[PDB]
Amino acid sequence: KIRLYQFLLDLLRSGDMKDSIWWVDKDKGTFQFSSKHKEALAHRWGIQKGNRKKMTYQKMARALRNYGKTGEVKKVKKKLTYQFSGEVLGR
DNA sequence: AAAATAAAAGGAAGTG
DNA sequence: TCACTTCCTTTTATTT
Repeated sequence: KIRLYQFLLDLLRSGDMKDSIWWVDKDKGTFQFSSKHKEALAHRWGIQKGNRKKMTYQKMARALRNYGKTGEVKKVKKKLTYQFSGEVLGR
């Protein structure tokens, strides 16, 4: 099955939800969410997983802080900002 | 100088 | 044991 960061990385390289998520530094691997239109992206992710309840950002973001330990995606000290690890993008 | 509102944080139990 | 998911609470940041 699909992991969350791959669902995000795909949208970014897709332009699928440019309104809800966009690159901040495609180089450095930084991305950001829209404060207004983020809940719509969270809803889709939950829909692609088949969860028992509809997905919110608060819960999706919870799954993001777990990546902190494994290294895939680290939080950035800026509103609604995260960063992919080099291993996820390339070299 | 406060509120109000949103973001971040993280323990713990639940789910296939 | 993954990979989140759900819930709850508290702290921190921003915006109003």
